[PDB]
Amino acid sequence: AIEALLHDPLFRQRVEKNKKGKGSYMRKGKHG
Amino acid sequence: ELQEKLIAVNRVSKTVKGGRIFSFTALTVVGDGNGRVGFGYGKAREVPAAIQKAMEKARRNMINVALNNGTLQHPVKGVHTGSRVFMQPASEGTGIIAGGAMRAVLEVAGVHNVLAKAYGSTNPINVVRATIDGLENMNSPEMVAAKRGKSVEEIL
Amino acid sequence: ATVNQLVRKPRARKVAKSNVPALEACPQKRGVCTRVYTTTPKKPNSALRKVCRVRLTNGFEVTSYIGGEGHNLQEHSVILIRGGRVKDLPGVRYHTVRGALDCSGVKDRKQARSKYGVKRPKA
Amino acid sequence: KIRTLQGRVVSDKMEKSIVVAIERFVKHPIYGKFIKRTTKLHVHDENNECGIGDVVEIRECRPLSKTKSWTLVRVVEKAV
Amino acid sequence: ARYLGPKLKLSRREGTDLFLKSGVRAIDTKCKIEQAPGQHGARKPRLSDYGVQLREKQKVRRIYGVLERQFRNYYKEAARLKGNTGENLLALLEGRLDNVVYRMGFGATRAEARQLVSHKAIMVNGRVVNIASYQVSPNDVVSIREKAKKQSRVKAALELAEQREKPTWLEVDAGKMEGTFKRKPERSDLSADINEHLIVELYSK
Amino acid sequence: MVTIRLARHGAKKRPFYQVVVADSRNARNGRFIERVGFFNPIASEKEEGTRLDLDRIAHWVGQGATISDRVAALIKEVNKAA
Amino acid sequence: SMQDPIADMLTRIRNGQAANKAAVTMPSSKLKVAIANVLKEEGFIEDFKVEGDTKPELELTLKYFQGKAVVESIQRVSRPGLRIYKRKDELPKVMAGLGIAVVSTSKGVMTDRAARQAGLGGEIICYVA
RNA sequence: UUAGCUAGUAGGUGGGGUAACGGCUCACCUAGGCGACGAUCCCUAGCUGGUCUGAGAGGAUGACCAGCCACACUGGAACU
RNA sequence: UACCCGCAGAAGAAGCACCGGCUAACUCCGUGCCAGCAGCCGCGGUAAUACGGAGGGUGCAAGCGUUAAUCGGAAUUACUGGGCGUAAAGCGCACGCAGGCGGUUUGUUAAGUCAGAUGUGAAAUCCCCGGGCUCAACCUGGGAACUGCAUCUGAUACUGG
Ligand SMILES: [Mg+2]
Ligand SMILES: [Mg+2]
Ligand SMILES: [Mg+2]
Ligand SMILES: [Mg+2]
Ligand SMILES: [Mg+2]
Ligand SMILES: [Mg+2]
Ligand SMILES: [Mg+2]
Ligand SMILES: [Mg+2]
Ligand SMILES: [Mg+2]
Ligand SMILES: [Mg+2]
Ligand SMILES: [Mg+2]
Ligand SMILES: [Mg+2]
Ligand SMILES: [Mg+2]
Ligand SMILES: [Mg+2]
Ligand SMILES: [Mg+2]
Ligand SMILES: [Mg+2]
Ligand SMILES: [Mg+2]
Ligand SMILES: [Mg+2]
Ligand SMILES: [Mg+2]
Ligand SMILES: [Mg+2]
Ligand SMILES: [Mg+2]
Ligand SMILES: [Mg+2]
Ligand SMILES: [Mg+2]
Ligand SMILES: [Mg+2]
Ligand SMILES: [Mg+2]
Ligand SMILES: [Mg+2]
Ligand SMILES: [Mg+2]
Ligand SMILES: [Mg+2]
Ligand SMILES: [Mg+2]
Ligand SMILES: [Mg+2]
Ligand SMILES: [Mg+2]
Ligand SMILES: [Mg+2]
Ligand SMILES: [Mg+2]
Repeated sequence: AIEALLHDPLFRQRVEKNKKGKGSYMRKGKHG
Repeated sequence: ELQEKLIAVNRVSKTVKGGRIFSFTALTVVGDGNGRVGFGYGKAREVPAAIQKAMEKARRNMINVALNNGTLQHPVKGVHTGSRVFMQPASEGTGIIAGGAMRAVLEVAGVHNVLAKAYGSTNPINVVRATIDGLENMNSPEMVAAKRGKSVEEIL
Repeated sequence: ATVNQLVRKPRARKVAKSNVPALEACPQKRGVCTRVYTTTPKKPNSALRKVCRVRLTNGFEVTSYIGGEGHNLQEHSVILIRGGRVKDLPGVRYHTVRGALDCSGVKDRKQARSKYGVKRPKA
Repeated sequence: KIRTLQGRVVSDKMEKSIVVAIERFVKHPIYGKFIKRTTKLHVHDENNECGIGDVVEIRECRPLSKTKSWTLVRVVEKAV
Repeated sequence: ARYLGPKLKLSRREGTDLFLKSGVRAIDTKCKIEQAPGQHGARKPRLSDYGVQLREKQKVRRIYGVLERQFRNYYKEAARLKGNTGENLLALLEGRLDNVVYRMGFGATRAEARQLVSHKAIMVNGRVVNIASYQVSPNDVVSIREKAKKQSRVKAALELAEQREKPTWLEVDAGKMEGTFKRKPERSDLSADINEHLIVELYSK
Repeated sequence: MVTIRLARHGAKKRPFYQVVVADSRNARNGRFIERVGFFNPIASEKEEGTRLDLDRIAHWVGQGATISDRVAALIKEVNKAA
Repeated sequence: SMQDPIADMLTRIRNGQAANKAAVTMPSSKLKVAIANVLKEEGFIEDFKVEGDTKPELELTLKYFQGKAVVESIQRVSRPGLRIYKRKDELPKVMAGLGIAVVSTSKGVMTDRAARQAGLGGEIICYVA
């Protein structure tokens, strides 16, 4: 059970978007 | 005694070796509550400046419209690029039945009574232009009398 | 286009199918939780989204989203589904109703209580 | 004071009978174009005086047969 | 079916004096009339096209003390009727019984007038009319009934009115406490600060 | 038997009768040949509660049309009035 | 090939107006002539002139005012592919009465207003602003 | 992405039948009739006055109320 | 019974949704791509006006939200009222029956067409002016309308024969 659970998606690698980074450009801001 | 609205303000870019360079465009429209209207599309790195520029632009290059009372004389269609625009006079009390940019131009112009529809695009800059065109082309009974060489009562 | 052409073959209305077909033009529909589970939403979101395979009364088999924080729904629990959709989830076109039949109202909620089947707090 | 129609005959092989197309020039409902719409009627005629492609005036009467409830009053422009 | 809560708050929100309190004491002393109500009161966001119209509508509704459905109905009626629409609507609003009473001066406030109407004190052509929303027609005499003539509030209201500006479309007598609705009011005779066109536009929307 | 008779068409408790010529076999409010006036029991002062198209009624009678008892009464009343 | 002469006439007038030509010549027809006359009456052209016996050519003279053209719009309405007929109630108001609509009635071709006055409708030929 | 359908079938003569005309029915005679202006077949559906929506033209609809139709446990049948 | 008259005492009588933008209405605390939200765009990875709680506010109100279902916006099947070189869209190219359209002049006809009339287009419903229930909804008197069909009598510019 341990092994397959690990394989399952909920435990996929997470990466975050950047605010001053390379892939930063926000077309519309969170707030107007 | 110019009464003036800023219709829409919009950010625009230019990309360069460094990166994105922003700017703003404002789209104002000034009117006197009578015949005269003009629209101004201004552009600047900061918003207020842009708006000011737009206003300045508007204030010169104004346009005279013949108005029956507080409304249009007769039905009219103005067009420009995507937006094509129909506007039709109406009874005292109906108000300005119109959408967005188009409404703004009407309001300052001193129409108080129209049914107005914008077919096509509703791209504010274009639609205001269209509206202006429509207003400009629109002629009075007096005007047509002169053209055809008759009395205004004969034209009715 | 040409009037003659139109006379020959008249122009046809774009027949729009419903996105909640199990309902069959019913505003809710009862049915039992075959199974209940958690799923992952499609990018870019992250969650364990709680969702039950429901066999509806009218023969259909659907899966239904269970709103709010926490839920009691087991296998062989009888619930009221309604047309709603979690966008992020492939194939979920129905929300459970909280507080209709076996489903309970969300615990400890005080805003938008109605939407989660919660009674007004006492005083 | 008799309601009557003038149609081109279409076929007369069956005896004591003809069938007569009656062109009516209706406006369309939506499109406002005028179409020629055709009304083929079975028409009773004794003597078999009609030919095919012949212009014939008729009148509505009591039903002669299964299909047949019209009877012709006069012929006009018979042979080519 | 009524607005029961704080009255001056509404006024503050609107930006004006809606006359929601008697007018013995000036509104500026009772509340911060300029500052809109709430924790974010001082802050003044720029109001959208939609917003302004809505605000205007609210103001009018507030003034006469009328809820939305009824207002909508009134608007519809106005539209149906001949001539100008906004003006018609205004006239209709005026025509209401409570409003008329207030104008006459038997109410200090419109709320008071409404209450009076409810509580079986107001006779319209010598028949007790109990409904606030009742339209008063031209040449309809409207009086305090004899049981309600002794009330000290009524006289106070009258006094207050006497300080206030008198309407031209009525004629009212203080001793008899009966007034006559002479003709439906012209637009000019009402306050210019209300913009009925906006309301019309809103309802078209 | 074609009968001139009433037809209940008002609110609850505030009946307003239409007087009509009808084949007897049709229902009270249903199918009728002709409507030949009307009647109000709950009639205020300074308004006509009853009004009958008398010529039409006469014609119907001639044709051989019965008259309901209430309708007869109404007719009588009208005659008295005139 | 050539199927609406009236339409053609109108197009000719329009193009002349566009191009600031003085005169428009075309083949004459009775209906066409009538139309021309109507136009003249309503002050949209300066004059018309028929000329010839075997194949006569109508020659209309276009009217300008302060530079720009007088015939501002000149649409056909009835047209062979879709004819139009109007009853005297339903006769239309072109440019809300400031323009005209040439309409063919049992009492000759005339302007819409005239038709209305007469108390009779007809096949609508063309709008002209 | 249903193209061919139909032998009482289309018409005639004469008998019989109906309250009444009529292939309604029967016997003989002719070989028609319907169909791309969609016959036939399949799926769906009671129709209308109206109702909702719409600036209108339209679109959707046919609870109540009223007009017409059909059905009365399913299939048949006549009697009065 | 409706309705009226008397009695007492603020008495028995306010909720529901929402407050990132579209969209009227903003702050603090908790959480920390979790838990959750969500109509669309999209929020949440430790300063979240977008989750949950509060206070504050906005809109509706004896209701207020959610879902389902229709029209509208959608000129997005475009008759009114769209398109087709490159965005979806010109048969690979002809000939040609059915079909649609048809130069110009006269006469005639009068089918379309237009006008006027007569019959009908059930009542109700819609709309207009009124009347009656304290008002309203509701009921109700008269009109208009029901854009149509049929016939008759005219008109003959246009189309047709
Ligand atoms: Mg942009
Ligand atoms: Mg577009
Ligand atoms: Mg006809
Ligand atoms: Mg209420
Ligand atoms: Mg109005
Ligand atoms: Mg009595
Ligand atoms: Mg026989
Ligand atoms: Mg026999
Ligand atoms: Mg069925
Ligand atoms: Mg529309
Ligand atoms: Mg049975
Ligand atoms: Mg059963
Ligand atoms: Mg049975
Ligand atoms: Mg049986
Ligand atoms: Mg806002
Ligand atoms: Mg929420
Ligand atoms: Mg923290
Ligand atoms: Mg925080
Ligand atoms: Mg953050
Ligand atoms: Mg929250
Ligand atoms: Mg929905
Ligand atoms: Mg559409
Ligand atoms: Mg839609
Ligand atoms: Mg397109
Ligand atoms: Mg392409
Ligand atoms: Mg090619
Ligand atoms: Mg020709
Ligand atoms: Mg031809
Ligand atoms: Mg004719
Ligand atoms: Mg006629
Ligand atoms: Mg009344
Ligand atoms: Mg009717
Ligand atoms: Mg000819």
